[PDB]
Amino acid sequence: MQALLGARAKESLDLRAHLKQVKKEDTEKENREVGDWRKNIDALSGMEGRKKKFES
Amino acid sequence: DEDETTALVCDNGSGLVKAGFAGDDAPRAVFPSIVGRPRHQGVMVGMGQKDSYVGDEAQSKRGILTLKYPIEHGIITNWDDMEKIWHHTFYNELRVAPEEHPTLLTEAPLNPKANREKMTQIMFETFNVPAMYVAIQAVLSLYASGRTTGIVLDSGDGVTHNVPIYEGYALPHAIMRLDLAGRDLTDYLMKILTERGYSFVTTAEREIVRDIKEKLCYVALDFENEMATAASSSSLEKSYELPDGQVITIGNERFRCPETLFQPSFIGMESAGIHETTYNSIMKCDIDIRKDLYANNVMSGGTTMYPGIADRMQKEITALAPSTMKIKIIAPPERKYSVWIGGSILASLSTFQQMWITKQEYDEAGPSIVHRKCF
Amino acid sequence: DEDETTALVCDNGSGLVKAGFAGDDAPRAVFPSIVGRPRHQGVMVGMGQKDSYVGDEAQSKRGILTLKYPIEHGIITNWDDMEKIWHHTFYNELRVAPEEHPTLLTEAPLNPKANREKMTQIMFETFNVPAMYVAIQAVLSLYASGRTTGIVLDSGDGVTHNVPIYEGYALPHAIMRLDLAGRDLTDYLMKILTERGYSFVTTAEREIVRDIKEKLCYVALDFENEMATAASSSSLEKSYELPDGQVITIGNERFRCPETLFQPSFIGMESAGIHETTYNSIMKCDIDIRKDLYANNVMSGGTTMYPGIADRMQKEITALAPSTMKIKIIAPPERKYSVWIGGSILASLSTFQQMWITKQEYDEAGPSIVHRKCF
Amino acid sequence: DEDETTALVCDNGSGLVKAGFAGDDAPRAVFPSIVGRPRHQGVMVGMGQKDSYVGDEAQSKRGILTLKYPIEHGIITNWDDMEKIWHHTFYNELRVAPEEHPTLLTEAPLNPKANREKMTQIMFETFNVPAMYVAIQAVLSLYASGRTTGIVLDSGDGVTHNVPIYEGYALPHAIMRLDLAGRDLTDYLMKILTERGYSFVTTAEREIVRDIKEKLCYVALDFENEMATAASSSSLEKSYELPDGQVITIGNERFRCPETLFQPSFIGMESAGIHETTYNSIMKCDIDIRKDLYANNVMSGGTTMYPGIADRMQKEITALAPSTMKIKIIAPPERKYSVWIGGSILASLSTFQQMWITKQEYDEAGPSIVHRKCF
Amino acid sequence: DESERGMKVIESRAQKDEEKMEIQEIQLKEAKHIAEDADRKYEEVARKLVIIESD
Ligand SMILES: Nc1ncnc2c1ncn2[C@@H]1O[C@H](COP(=O)(O)OP(=O)(O)O)[C@@H](O)[C@H]1O
Ligand SMILES: Nc1ncnc2c1ncn2[C@@H]1O[C@H](COP(=O)(O)OP(=O)(O)O)[C@@H](O)[C@H]1O
Ligand SMILES: Nc1ncnc2c1ncn2[C@@H]1O[C@H](COP(=O)(O)OP(=O)(O)O)[C@@H](O)[C@H]1O
Repeated sequence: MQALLGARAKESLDLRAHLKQVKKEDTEKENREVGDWRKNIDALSGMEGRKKKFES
Repeated sequence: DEDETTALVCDNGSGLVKAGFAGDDAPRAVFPSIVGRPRHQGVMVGMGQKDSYVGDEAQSKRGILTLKYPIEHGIITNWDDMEKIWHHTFYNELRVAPEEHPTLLTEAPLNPKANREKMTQIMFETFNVPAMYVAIQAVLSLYASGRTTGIVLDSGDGVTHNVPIYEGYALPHAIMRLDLAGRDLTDYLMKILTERGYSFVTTAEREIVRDIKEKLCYVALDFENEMATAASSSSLEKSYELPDGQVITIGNERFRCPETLFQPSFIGMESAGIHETTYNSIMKCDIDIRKDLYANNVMSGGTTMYPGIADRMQKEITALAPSTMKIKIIAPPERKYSVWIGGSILASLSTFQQMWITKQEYDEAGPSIVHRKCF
Repeated sequence: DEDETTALVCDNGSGLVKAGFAGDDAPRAVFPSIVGRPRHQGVMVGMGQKDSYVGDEAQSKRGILTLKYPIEHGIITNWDDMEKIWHHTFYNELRVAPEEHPTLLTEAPLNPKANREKMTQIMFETFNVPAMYVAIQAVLSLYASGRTTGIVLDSGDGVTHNVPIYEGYALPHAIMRLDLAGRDLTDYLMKILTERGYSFVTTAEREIVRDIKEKLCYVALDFENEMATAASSSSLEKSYELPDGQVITIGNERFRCPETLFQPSFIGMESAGIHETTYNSIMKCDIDIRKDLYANNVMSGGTTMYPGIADRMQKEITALAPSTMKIKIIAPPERKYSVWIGGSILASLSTFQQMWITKQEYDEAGPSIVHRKCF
Repeated sequence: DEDETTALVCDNGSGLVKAGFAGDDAPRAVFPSIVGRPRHQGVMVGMGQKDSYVGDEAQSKRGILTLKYPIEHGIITNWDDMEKIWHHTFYNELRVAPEEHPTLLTEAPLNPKANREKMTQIMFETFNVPAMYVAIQAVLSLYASGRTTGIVLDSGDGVTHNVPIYEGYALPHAIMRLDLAGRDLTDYLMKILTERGYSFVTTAEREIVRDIKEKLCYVALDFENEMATAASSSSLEKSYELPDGQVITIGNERFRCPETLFQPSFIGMESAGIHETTYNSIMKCDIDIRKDLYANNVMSGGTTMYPGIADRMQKEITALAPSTMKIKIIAPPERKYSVWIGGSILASLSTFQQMWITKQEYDEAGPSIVHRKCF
Repeated sequence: DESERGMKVIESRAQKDEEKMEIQEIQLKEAKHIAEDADRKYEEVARKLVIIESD
């Protein structure tokens, strides 16, 4: 009498687990573009004088 | 230079263009779909200055540029500018020439044929990509969401697609493609802000309004109660900082603009709105397929970030829907980026490696091949 | 899964297949006589999806499938789909391999000969069954009911057989097979519900109308008096839940459809009804037979479960029958399944173990042998 | 305009209402089943204007109106709008009205009965008709066609009925009703024209694509050969003039729209097409009927104006039909008008003068009287 | 999400049990209907048994 509710609840879980496993495998396999970068600055602390350009 | 020749993945919308490589969970970079051109006479010499700017360059130097968008309502009308965008997107920024990698592009399933054909043609003839596959955007939204069944309503900048998919199959007779989108919400906001005393008409002004919308606007799940107060009191207004230090406040207009997705008449459009099109995508399917589509309204694309859109899209459908039935909105964090993410997922499937147009089949058949091999 | 090397029993109608093992009082499972196939274009890659669905699989995924029935009006024509249903029936749910078990199948004696020949051939050539036997549904009904004598009305999905049996003997000249069955009652209901405003045309819709009939319909003891009130008041209406949350409310149609059993003209058939067939099967037999057949009218199969049917049939036959004589109906709770039980009884009788076609006699003669060996 | 109390006849579909008076062999005028309403805010005053527009007014001022159709698949869902259309039809343009004339309505045999009940109530209580009759569209087609026998494909705007009639009698068990009609063919066309770059969404656009279908489309006797050339050559293309001076060039879409009649799967319908449907209406009738129905395939209603339909239908039925038998098709110039024309014939026949419901019987019984007095 | 997945299995389980309960509730009203109907029939036939036995 319960054989089908077991089987039906399982079919739903197996499909949901499949679909989530597919997106999770890519989420976990590669993760660099999903991260961040230093984005550093210039400051010009070595600028002890004027440049060679006529504009400086 | 790469570990494997996986596909490059890029979602080209009417708003943003996003790209990265297949197998990751994010694009490396996002660009506006823009090619910019100077609208002024140069006077100083040796200032660098390009004849045309692409993507973020176009937006960054926009102070003296007129900015054009090559994509409108989901299709490419200016392929030359998309060629510039793809070069920048794939080679200048991801640092990968398409010549050595398959490329996965995207388009809606009822997207005019010329666009899926042109995307196939340019990547094969100007970039020499070894393979092509133009993805169904709804499919990618489902891949990113972890669903096989549901209505994909992608409310992007270009077009709202409204497609019912059941067990991985489309129900095409029930697709309600609608020419109501995020780009119209931006122009409506420029006009309503003009009514408030803050006129916006130029490219710079449009980019400001798009920034205002993205930070200040919302849908409101119950707009009648929300406007009764927002239109009556300053306590519901939110301030926005403009590039020159000016401050604009927006009240009921803050949600009235997004409200157009439910009230299309605000922009002169004849439409039922996105909640009724979701309803009809469900209702026009057979009764043994609607009980699953009602329980799976799949939100995707951009504009989905407005607070109240998911609840506003579930309440309206529930009101149109039969009683007893459970109506459910799925609105994951992979919003706006779900198509790109799904693209990455599709590209990495082992079964998808049999779906590619090779740069052999392409030349034998020509670009019309996209309809024989992709969709 | 099973603890004995017993015979297998499968009663295959145009509706459903009842299958289990000989010695039980129920099929292990009931498999609809259906092979389903997708009628829509697929869009997602790597999400499984079968090319065809069999039996319960066909109904479970029916939202996008067209469902075909291999058996029509009592016989098998799509032998290929029958083999698939049987493979599933035997190996996945009954958990048996027919190669190790003799098998009993059924038909109506006034069905075309090809049916018994193809059923026999499939079990001997694709299943390698050691033995076969095609049974008479009326015989099985009499064994299940504890009788050797009576008129059996087996209510098929395809046809109704109507056969008199006396002291274990056939009286074939008095068989009144009628082209009226459960699938015709279903078609009538689809048309009558159309008159009420509910259109049911597609496979999912056709399956619903069958389900409506099964839950809401009855025949009534007195049609005209029942219609006099059913046609006048909501007090005799019943609502059925459609699988989308909507309902259909049905009034006198609730009995006008089953009434076709007494009035076949409702579906264009030239017949006076199931009580005429019962009556003539008795009347065409000798007068020293008739007394035992009048006292033993046997209800078997479906439709025998309708309110008013056992009482109505006894009333309808006693009305045609002579006075003094006792007219009686046998209608056990083992409704819609007693023929399966009869299959189990016959398959396991010691008196029947000499009735089998062996996989020696079959291989030497071919499938035409069933005509000489079974009945 | 008229000097006698002749019956009036109206053929009311989801397309247009054909109307005129009995005794004529054509409607006097055609009244689109349309109520138009402005979708814009008025700015000028002293502009006349209507609150709502009907029929031809609705189409003439359509540039700023949304146009709605009160009838869906043969059922009036909005009868307040039909009363406005009818008032105009009768009092402004035909110059006749039920008030001084008996009225005949045309309907399908399985049209939901409640729909006749409401039309009956309206003509008796709103238009004060002295008498009514609701006639079968197939009957009307047979009178107009000079026949008492045949399969009538009444090709409506929202539904096709398909009913066999023999010697003046209905053969209802062989009705093969199909949810496919001229309005669905339009939907397929607009979707394929959308693929070519010409979306049709809003009201003006919806009316244009319907007009394109009526003037450019055809079925042809052989679809695949017609496509082998139409899909390969510009010589099969036709440019249609759009209202603003622009044109749309259409290729094989010109026949793919009409083809849905033979291929309903084009719009998601689970059907084999109108020739299979016609075939079954003939084939399900007794064999001594079949010969007369094969000799009398009657095309009526709309969509039968498509070039090649007489040949496409006769050849497909001949292919499905038994050999030796002669399959014939009736496709008179009285096409699309033959239902209205039959209404004129029937209303005026001397044999029909006692078939009218009077406005005596009507008030004693109420609107439900149509269910007992007409059919 | 894992907690919802757990929850959806147990929500689905609650639903499977709600469905089974409802099916069983129907089977109960029917099992009891029959208990009563079989007793109703018992009395109809048993009454006939008494009448017929008296006869
Ligand atoms: N913070 C935000 N708030 C509201 N809307 C947003 C936000 N971010 C993105 N959107 C809107 O979504 C649209 C982008 O469309 P999109 O779906 O991302 O196209 P694509 O599928 O190619 O990625 C733009 O109109 C943008 O303004
Ligand atoms: N509640 C019900 N009342 C009357 N008849 C029913 C009911 N439920 C099912 N049936 C009928 O039972 C039929 C199946 O019974 P069955 O006699 O075993 O078919 P078969 O003779 O082919 O084996 C179905 O077609 C259906 O029409
Ligand atoms: N050349 C044509 N091509 C396609 N359809 C046509 C053509 N001519 C007439 N029809 C169709 O005829 C229909 C209107 O007439 P009709 O259907 O017979 O009245 P009613 O719907 O009341 O029965 C419209 O759907 C119209 O498109």
